[PDB]
Amino acid sequence: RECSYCGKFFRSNYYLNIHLRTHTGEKPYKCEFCEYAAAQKTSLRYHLERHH
Amino acid sequence: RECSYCGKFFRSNYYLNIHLRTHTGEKPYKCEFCEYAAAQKTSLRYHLERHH
DNA sequence: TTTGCAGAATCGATTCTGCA
DNA sequence: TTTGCAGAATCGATTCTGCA
Ligand SMILES: [Zn+2]
Ligand SMILES: [Zn+2]
Ligand SMILES: [Zn+2]
Ligand SMILES: [Zn+2]
Repeated sequence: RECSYCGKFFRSNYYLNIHLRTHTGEKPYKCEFCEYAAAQKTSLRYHLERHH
Repeated sequence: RECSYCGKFFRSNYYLNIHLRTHTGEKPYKCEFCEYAAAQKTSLRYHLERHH
């Protein structure tokens, strides 16, 4: 439950898994319209709303 | 007192002059450290504080 | 009728939390 | 003990406002 990079602590493994993407670079949420990509749903949800 | 581009209205000519930079591209406030540049003082003040 | 500073509000975009 | 959604809080960076 600890980001081995930034040292912050996170309520679950699930989320840690996710939180790591932002160090690792993994961005699995792909935009159906442009090549913008996202490590977390909320961000794609935002991008979709604001640009599409 | 009206931005001829976005149509917003601005309390003075002074500021309009400034506000236009962000359409025109003029960025006259130069960073003494990197090539980052700014149309408004506050922004350079921020950049300076946070990155230098 | 104009110049200015120093901070507020806002914006785009992200990560974290409440609740389920 | 784990998955998830939908929104909060935060972040970096900018433009606008209060006050002088
Ligand atoms: Zn981390
Ligand atoms: Zn897109
Ligand atoms: Zn304008
Ligand atoms: Zn700089």
